[PDB]
Amino acid sequence: LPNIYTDIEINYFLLRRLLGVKTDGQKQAKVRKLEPNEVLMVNIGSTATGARVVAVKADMARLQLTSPACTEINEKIALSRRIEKHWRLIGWATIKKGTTLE
Amino acid sequence: TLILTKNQVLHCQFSSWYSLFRKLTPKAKVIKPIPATVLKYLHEDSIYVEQPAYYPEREAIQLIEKAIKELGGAVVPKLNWSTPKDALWITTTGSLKCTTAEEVLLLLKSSDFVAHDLNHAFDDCKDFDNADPKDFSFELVLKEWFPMHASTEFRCFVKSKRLIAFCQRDDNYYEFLKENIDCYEKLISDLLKKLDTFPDPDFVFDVYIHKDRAWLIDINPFYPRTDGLLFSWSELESMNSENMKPEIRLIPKASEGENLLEFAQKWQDLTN
Repeated sequence: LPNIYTDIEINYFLLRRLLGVKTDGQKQAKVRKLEPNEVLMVNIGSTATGARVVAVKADMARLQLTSPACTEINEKIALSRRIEKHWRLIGWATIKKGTTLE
Repeated sequence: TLILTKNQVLHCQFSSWYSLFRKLTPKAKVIKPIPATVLKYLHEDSIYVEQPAYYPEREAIQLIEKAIKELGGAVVPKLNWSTPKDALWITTTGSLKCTTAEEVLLLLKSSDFVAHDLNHAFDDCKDFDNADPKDFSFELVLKEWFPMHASTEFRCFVKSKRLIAFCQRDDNYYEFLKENIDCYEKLISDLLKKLDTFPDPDFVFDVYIHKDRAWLIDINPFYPRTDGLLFSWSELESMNSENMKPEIRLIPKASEGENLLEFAQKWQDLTN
């Protein structure tokens, strides 16, 4: 069931701290609550698109993409955030609902 | 063994060379120094949009928008050197085109090239110590957008004011290039003549040929930090800066006439 989605509703989960092991032995920065009106980078298959966070409930959030993406419902997604001028992986998700262009 | 210097980077700053070759490069507007609010926002982590979180002052978004509509509604943003070519995924149409101030910020904020310009500008300088950079200020460059065909873009290499080599900027094969390649070689060589006022004897200039006109796009140092593309940097070093003809490298891929035109040249080998 593949379609061209403009906005997607995702079931997500975040990492507690960023990936990596600091040489001084200090803990990696704690990944913060995904806030609305933040533009993340979403990896929806081959597609690397930007997505604006319009709302958050708990383990659910609605995202308004920057340009339309080709996916199916229940596709696995990778959430990323601009941290110290790097696209750092913050968490993952599954598309549960999505609004098409047509 | 070639090296990078403090002034080689300074001269490559958009303002530093645009001033010199205005007539040779397509329309742009330079806001220098960059508005503090825009810089402040640029350094914040994550991309916050207004549509407890910092966003540039109404004054700045009005000034950027003023420049945009003065450049005919669409623009391509940049800082002192690097274009956000890596961030086309964040854009609404997959190009560097920017109609709104938000579109501009979105591009600059999510670009690694723009980020390099902000905290890695002098990371290879022997003359400078990256501790905290003279009478230097960051700038927001807004170039008037136009449909630019990536086929007729070339990277041109210059050692001791002589054209060393030049290559295709794209990575796709275009059959019509080998047809006009001798005329481009003339166009790009004739443009370098006009780049005599440039302060460094060794540099790399980007060019865009449209309607028998070789347009200047950028200038980057003659240092491996700047991508050598189809040429290796050790190849570019091992090259005569006193040889009359430059090396050309295009991306690799009939009639009785063609076939025997080839014979005529294959016969011309046996001779000289």
